[PDB]
Formats: sequence, structure tokens, C-alpha cells
Amino acid sequence: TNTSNQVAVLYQDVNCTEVNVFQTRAGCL
Amino acid sequence: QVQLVQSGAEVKKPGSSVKVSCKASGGTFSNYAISWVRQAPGQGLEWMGRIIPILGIANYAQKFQGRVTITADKSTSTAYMELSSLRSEDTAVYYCARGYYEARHYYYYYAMDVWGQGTAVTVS
Amino acid sequence: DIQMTQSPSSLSASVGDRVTITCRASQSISSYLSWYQQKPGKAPKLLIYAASSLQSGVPSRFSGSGSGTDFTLTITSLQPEDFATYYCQQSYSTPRTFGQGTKVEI
Amino acid sequence: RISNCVADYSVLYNSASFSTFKCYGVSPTKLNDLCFTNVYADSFVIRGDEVRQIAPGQTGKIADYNYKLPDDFTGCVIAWNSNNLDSKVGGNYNYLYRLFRKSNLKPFERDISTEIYQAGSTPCNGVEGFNCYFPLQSYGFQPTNGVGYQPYRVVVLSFELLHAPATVCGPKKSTNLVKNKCVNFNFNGLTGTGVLTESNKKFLPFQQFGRDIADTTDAVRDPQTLEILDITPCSFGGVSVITPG
Amino acid sequence: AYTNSFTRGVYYPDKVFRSSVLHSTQDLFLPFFSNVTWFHDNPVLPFNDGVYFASTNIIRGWIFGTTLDSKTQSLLIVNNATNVVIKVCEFQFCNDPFFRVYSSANNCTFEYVSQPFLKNLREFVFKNIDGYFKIYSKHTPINLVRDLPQGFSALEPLVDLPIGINITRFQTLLALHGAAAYYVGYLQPRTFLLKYNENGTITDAVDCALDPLSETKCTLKSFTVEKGIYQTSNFRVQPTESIVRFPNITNLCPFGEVFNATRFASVYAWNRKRISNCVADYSVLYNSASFSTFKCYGVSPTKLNDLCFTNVYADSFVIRGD
Ligand SMILES: *[C@@H]1O[C@H](CO)[C@@H](O)[C@H](O)[C@H]1NC(C)=O
Repeated sequence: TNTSNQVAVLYQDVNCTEVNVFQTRAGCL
Repeated sequence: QVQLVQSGAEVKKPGSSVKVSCKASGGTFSNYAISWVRQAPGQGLEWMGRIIPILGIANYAQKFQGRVTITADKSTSTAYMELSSLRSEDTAVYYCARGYYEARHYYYYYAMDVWGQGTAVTVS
Repeated sequence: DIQMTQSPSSLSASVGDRVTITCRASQSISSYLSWYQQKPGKAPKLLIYAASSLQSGVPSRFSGSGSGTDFTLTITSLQPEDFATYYCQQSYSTPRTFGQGTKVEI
Repeated sequence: RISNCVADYSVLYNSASFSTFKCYGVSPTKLNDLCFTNVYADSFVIRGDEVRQIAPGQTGKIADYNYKLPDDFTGCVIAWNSNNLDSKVGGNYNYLYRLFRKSNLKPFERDISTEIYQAGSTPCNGVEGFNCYFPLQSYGFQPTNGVGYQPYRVVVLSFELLHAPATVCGPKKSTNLVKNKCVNFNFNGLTGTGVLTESNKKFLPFQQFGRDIADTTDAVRDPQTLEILDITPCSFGGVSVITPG
Repeated sequence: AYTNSFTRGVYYPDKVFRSSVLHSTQDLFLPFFSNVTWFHDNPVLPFNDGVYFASTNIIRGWIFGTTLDSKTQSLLIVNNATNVVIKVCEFQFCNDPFFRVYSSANNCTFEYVSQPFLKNLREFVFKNIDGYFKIYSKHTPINLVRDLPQGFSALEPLVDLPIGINITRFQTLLALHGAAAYYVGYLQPRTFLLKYNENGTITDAVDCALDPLSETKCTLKSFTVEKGIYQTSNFRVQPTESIVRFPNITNLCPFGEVFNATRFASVYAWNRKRISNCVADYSVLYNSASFSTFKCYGVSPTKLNDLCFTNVYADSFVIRGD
């Protein structure tokens, strides 16, 4: 909050089709 | 035995109003409704409606709705029927009858077991 | 409006005759039927309620039966005071229409 | 709705006329040491073996369709024999109770409609018939009924306890205020032990007491004088003994 | 017309003082950065779960109710003779309220008189919870008519009326005689984290569901989050529809006859029947209402029609009432 209000969201162990989008082995970022 | 005693015959001109009475004798309106039945000269019976005095609820047949009023006094157990805009087809005998409305009396199916002597109202 | 038909429209009988009157509704109305006897110049008297139960204060010569839409009242031994009109009544829905009546003559 | 009175429940309780006095979430005799924001008084008449249903978590015709008490009710239910006053010779059929409704009442809901209860598919054109029941039935109160069926007048006092100003307080006389001393206080129903000091917390005109992180009140507004008292717990601490042996 | 709500519409949720603390609360608040309807003749507005109102002494009083036709009780707030009057009478209302509105004053069950309120906007919040009609408000200076001010300001409570009327719609009232303007938003049960300063006034707040950053601010109970990875909640896909799969069995259960049997056994010889392999329509049993006692234990009576049992044993007998 001292640098930027931009955020990223990681859905853990949840391969994402369900509602940039990058798939990682940890989930959908 | 609860009996119903009605008022005497009445002769009234068309356009006037009529007030028939129905008094309980030997009983009170103990969870009973007062129904009104009509009978034209030489004709059968015509059901018009019934009143529950306890709550002052009144129901009437579609045909008569508007010019017909039934009221009841639960304390003295006396009901009165007030009809306005009399026309010549209103000449008939009117009977009051003890009926049921409570679910506890489901096996009676809203029958009427005691009937008054009737009141003839002649319009001419 | 429930269409209710009585039969016969009139009948002649003598003291001691067996009388049977049928009452049919235009659609099923279960046991919502009451029976009344009426004399000239007097109010009707309730005879049979719930299609089959005998009303208190009614002589045992009257009896009721029937099933579905058609129900019948039977008079086992017609008496001098039994010459009168007989009415069936349905209470299934408003209005509780009465039949045109059945006149019994001597 | 009763409010702004010194509710003297101690006089009311010790009368032997009352046949049922059951309180939930409040002990029936300590009520005189508490203050309440507003007290609702409900009243009605029912039959004997139905008073048992005027309780939280209960079921039955009156509880489901006439008067429903909440699961977490905090208050009292009072009942007593009305057989002499309400029951008349020849049967008292004037009091009615509802048996049917589309759904069960929510707690404290009131339904005074008189429409015919449609229990089936066939519509009811304002007159009772098949699958069309009148929703009410009358109590058959008679002087010869067994006690279980005799009428009982019931009054239900409901007490609310929210973070709001109290108005109804049991008639415990007020006393002088001592500051800077360890005392056991009772401020309009808030009880505790602590030392009362002046404070510089400017409460807004609508706030009555201030709270700390923990389950404890940190400041309070005294009644009559509206002044702001800080409450700090009385000094304490462990004791250790130094001994050479 | 629509306007943006920004960070307005916060009210003291519990009326207990706090200081220098971050307090998390669940209540009806106006969600941040939501669109609020702007009206500039007056329409009928839904009330739903609570209303946020803003205006900028033309607009006096408000009307609340369910049918607005003298058939049900209706909350009325009026600012007359410097003494505000609140009444819940079954007034018969006009098509366009403006004194006519106060006719047929009967069946009155509550009356209250209070002190008067109202380049400055006048914000109000109306909330109806468990029979309490809570009204909050504040006045604040403005020098921008194009939109609704940016900033933060907590709404001080004014009163709480124990009316207990089912309110569904409301309308604003104009001074009886190109018009004035007001903004209305609708409140939602969102979770807010509020900052109380040393003096006790809310200086900031965070909506716990508006944005992932706000979710971290809420979960971390802090208004600044240092760099890192944080977990705030759990994603779980919700079911889309209900499906029921049952055997083809169409047999009807004996229940009908068992209740309606003409001859019952004596209580010493209670009759037991075993019932299995049949569908059982408890709704006919229920709507055949002629029972004087219906008490079920270990199952809810209202929900006997939604389960499946291995078998039902039916015992029957006749006893006396007591
Ligand atoms: C609190 O009020 C005092 C005086 O009443 C003022 O000096 C102080 O700055 C206020 N605190 C804040 C955070 O504004």
C-alpha cells in the first residue's frame, strides 16, 4: 500500500476456466 | 333445544327497505353461524349467504350482493336482515338457520339442524 | 355453480310404501350432502348429514346411502306425516344451491 | 409498550395469585437489580394445557400460528386462572384461536387476517367448503371443564438488552459518587468493580458508554449528571517471596 | 440519472465509543463506488433493506409505507413549525404529496415530536431492523454541484423509533405551492472495517468485499499491507440446480386407510403395521387437517416430505384426552 494499489489474484490448486491470466502449477494467477 | 323465532310477515312497496329479525330461544350463538334462505311463492329454497356474528363476518351470494345486508348481535343473539331497493321479484319467505363453520364440526359439513318459522315479505 | 339434480321430480305413494330418492351432483363433491324434509307452511327439517350419518331427533325409518356423485335417501315405512317435500343440498362450494324440490302427493 | 418507569417486579412476583411465572435468560427474583431499555407487555387468553407451549423452542397450534417466542428469548411469561372472570355460565365461546396459516409465524409475528384457509387446489370464493376451512375456532370454556382446559390469562413481558440507553430501571435508590477509590459500581444495569476517575474522552451526545478491546467497559456516562467516568481496574499483581532458606 | 457514491454513507454501527482502533463490523452499509440513482413531481421508490439519501429548506419530510392507501400504517416525518413531527397513522394519501396528506388520521399507534434538523448537503440513512426504524444524518459544506463529494465522513445517529411496520416503499416530500434534486442509494449487508481515531470519529473505512486489496486490508485488520502473499478467502463454485433421482416405484402407502379405519383396536392391544416400498404423500395427510395433537420428536414435522426412511412402523390405538 506504500508503493502501489495494484493487486494480483492467485486461485490455488484451481485450474482456471471458471470465473492477463497465467496458469502455474500452484494455480491460476 | 335452540330454536329460531323470526319476525312476522311484512308488506312493503317496491323501492323501500325491509328488516327481518331472527332471535335465538333456549340457546345462544355458541360457535354457530346464521344462514339466510329464500323461497319464492310456490318455488323451492334459495341459499343467499350466512353471517358469523362472533367476528361480524358476512357472506352473500353474487346475485344479491350490493343491496342486501345481514347483521348480528352476539350479546342478545339476534340477527337482522336489511334489504333495500326492493323490486317485485323480492316477494318470498326468508328463513334463518343455525349452521356450522368451525373445523371441529367437519363431520356435519355445514348442515343446518334448526330452522326458524320464516318471514314472508311481499313487494307490490 | 355446481349442477345438482334430484330424482324423481315427483312421486305418488300410499302409507306403508318404500320410497327411494336419488341426488346426483355434476361433479364429485364427496360427502357434502344434507337432507331436509319440508311441510307446506313450515321450514324444512334436517334428516341426514354427511351422506350417511343419521341426524339426532330423526325417526329411524329414514336412511341414507350412496357413493361418489350419486347418493340416495330411503323411507322404509311412509307415514301420514311423511307426505312432504324432500331436498338434498350440496355444501362443496358457494353458493350452496338448492334443487327445485320433489313433491310427494298421496 | 412500557418504558420510563421504575418496574417493581418484586411486588408483582411475591403475589400468590399467579399460577405460572417462568423467566428465560433472567432469574425471576434478580429482575429488580437490572435496568431495561423498553419492556413489551403482551396479553391474551388461552387454555390450560397450552401455556406449556408459550415457551422458546416450543411447537403446537398456538406456538406455530398464534404466538411464537424466539429461541433466545430474554424475559418472563406469566399466567393465571381466569375461570371466574372470563368463563360464563353456559360456556364462553367468545375467545378464538387460529389453527391454519400458509407458514409458521416468525417470532412475535401477529396475523389477524380472517381469509378462508385454502388447504387444497380448489379456490375458496369467500365461503367455507371442501378443502376450505375457516382459520379460527373458539375455545369451549365451561365452569365444569377440568383445570387442564380452564382458561388462563397470559401476559408475556419481553425485555430488550441492546447497546442503547436504558429507561426502565428497578427502583434501587441512587447514591453519591466517589472518585479515585476502588468501588463496586452498578451504572443503570452495568455492573463491575474498579476505580472511577475523570476522563477526557468527549463522548458524542448520543453515546452512553465506551468499550475497550477486551470484554470490558472502559468509560461510562453517569445518569442525572451526564458526566464521563473512566473505569480502570483496581491495582493488582502477583506476590513473590524472597527467602534465603 | 446515476451518480457515484465514493466513500460516503458510513454510520456508527453500534453506538458504543471506541478510540484508536480498527473495528470490523457486519451491518447494512452502502457499498463503496456503487451507482446511486439521482432524481432532479416525485416517483415511488422501493425501500428494500434500507436507503441512503442525500439532498442539496426545499425538501422537508419523508413518507414510508407498504401500500400508501390508508389500508396499512405508514411512517410520516414532517418538519412543521420548527418542531419535527413523526406519526404512523393510516392517512389517506394523494397521488403527489406536498397538508392534504394528513387527512383521515385514525388508528394512530405512535406519535413523536422532536427538535428541528435541516452550499451544503444533507445526508440521511434510514434502516429498518427488527422493528426499529433508525435515522442517521449529517450536514456538510460543498462547492461542487456537478457530482457527489469525494471524501470520508461518518454519519452521526439521530434517533431510533420502535415502530415495527413492514415498510416496502418510500417517497420524498416537496414544499407545497425545474425543481430541486436528491440522490438515493440502496444498502447491502457488506462487512466494513472502520478506523476510530483518538477522539472517536471514523476517519476511514474499508469494504471487506469490494476488491482483493480491500479483502487483505480487512483480513489483516490494517489499512496498509506490506509486500507479500496473503490469503483472504476461499473460492468455491456454487451449485447451479437441484436434481432429484428416485426409484420408479409408484406404489401408494397404506397411510390413508390407517387414519380413516372405522374400527380401532383397544389401547392394550395397539395395532402395528409395517410399511415399506411405497411412496408416501404426507401433504395429503397434512392438508387433511382435523387433528387435535400433532407432535413429532427427533424429526421436524414440517419437513417429513423431503427425506427417505428405511421403513415406518405404524402403531394405533384409542385413549382418553387427559
Ligand atoms: C481531537 O480533538 C482535539 C481538541 O478537541 C484536537 O486538538 C485534536 O487534533 C483532535 N484529534 C484529531 C485526530 O483531529
